[PDB]
Amino acid sequence: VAQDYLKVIWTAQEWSQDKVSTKMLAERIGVSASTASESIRKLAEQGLVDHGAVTLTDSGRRAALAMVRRHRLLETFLVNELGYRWDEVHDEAEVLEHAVSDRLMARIDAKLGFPQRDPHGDPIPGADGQVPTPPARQLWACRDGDTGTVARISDADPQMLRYFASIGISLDSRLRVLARREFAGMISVAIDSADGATVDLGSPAAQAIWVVSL
Amino acid sequence: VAQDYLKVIWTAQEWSQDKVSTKMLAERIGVSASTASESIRKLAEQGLVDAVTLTDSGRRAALAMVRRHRLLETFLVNELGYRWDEVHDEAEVLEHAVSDRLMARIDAKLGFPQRDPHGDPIPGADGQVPTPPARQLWACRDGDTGTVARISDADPQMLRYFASIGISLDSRLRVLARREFAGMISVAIDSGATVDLGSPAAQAIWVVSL
Ligand SMILES: [Mn+2]
Ligand SMILES: [Mn+2]
Ligand SMILES: [Mn+2]
Ligand SMILES: [Mn+2]
Ligand SMILES: [Mn+2]
Ligand SMILES: [Mn+2]
Repeated sequence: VAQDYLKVIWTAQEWSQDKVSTKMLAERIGVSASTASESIRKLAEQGLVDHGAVTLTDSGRRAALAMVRRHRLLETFLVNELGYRWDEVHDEAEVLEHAVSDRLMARIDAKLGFPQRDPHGDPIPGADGQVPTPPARQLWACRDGDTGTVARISDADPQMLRYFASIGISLDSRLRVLARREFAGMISVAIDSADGATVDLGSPAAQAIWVVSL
Repeated sequence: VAQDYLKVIWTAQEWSQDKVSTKMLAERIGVSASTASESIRKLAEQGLVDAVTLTDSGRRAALAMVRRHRLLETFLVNELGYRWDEVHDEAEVLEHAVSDRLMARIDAKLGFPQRDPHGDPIPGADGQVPTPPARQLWACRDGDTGTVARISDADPQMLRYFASIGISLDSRLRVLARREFAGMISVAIDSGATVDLGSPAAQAIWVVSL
């Protein structure tokens, strides 16, 4: 699916500045690298990408921003109107993104009150194409003593979203790092809650929580 | 394609007994008579269909596609401000990229509806079709009564027209000629105005006596 590639390339560049090899595309889009190379070759001919490493052109940016907007407004609509949880929305909107007309997103956007962020805090690009990215970094990238408000949680693993909800790490929850033990991949944080509990996040969980220091 | 096929065979035999030929699928869906048979063969190679006529496992798959389409048509009008003449072509597209979990929550949010915005019966999850006992208005005689049950959606021009005069599901109609020479029938609507409908218009209005 050609549209999946532009959205994936853009989401990879959203919180990192590395490279998106054709092998990175294949394993996350979900198809063999044999066809991903044959795929990514096509979009470069259409003037959408360029590639070694792959990048977005200007026609690919406005096209990927469109795909991201539909995906993320659909996730939001499934939670706020249809009763999904935040771990059930990504697989649904991953399929619904290629069958929706601009008219439907307009009424979805209008009924949702024009939301700017996901159930995961993922920024929803505007129709004009601005993108409201919050100024955040991963919890694992922080150091001892730092505080912050959870602003965005990755949805690559629905189990991890389930784990976060069970202990009390939601969007807008305030954390402080107590003991970051780089060896061996453990970080202790204090959730600012009513009874004020304390949890021990492993290295992968902390690399999924983006936080805003304020 | 291939779910659009099965859906069309069932919807064709829903209000008539005229049967389906490989070409008539090509004029409804949109393809050549050549490819039309090749798309039919793989539904027949699966045991979903054997003058098309579907089998038990084929009726079940078509009833699920019909249910998805009409639940979408209802969700669009009731939740997202669509008019009944805008939903078909859009719901014609969503029906292939929707999960059964999403349909169930749409179904539950709509209150478990039996009819869609056009009065078309919405099949149950197990294939329990709630067919209403209706006949074409053009088949009535002056002067029977009857509530409108189903209105055809093959043309959004007709639905847009019906809504303009005041014709919509549940409205009671009374026939007062009944003028074939004139190619139209006059009806009283109570809910008291007088409206004249041509033969093609009254042919897209199924009604339930008294
Ligand atoms: Mn997502
Ligand atoms: Mn997708
Ligand atoms: Mn998201
Ligand atoms: Mn329809
Ligand atoms: Mn269809
Ligand atoms: Mn309908």
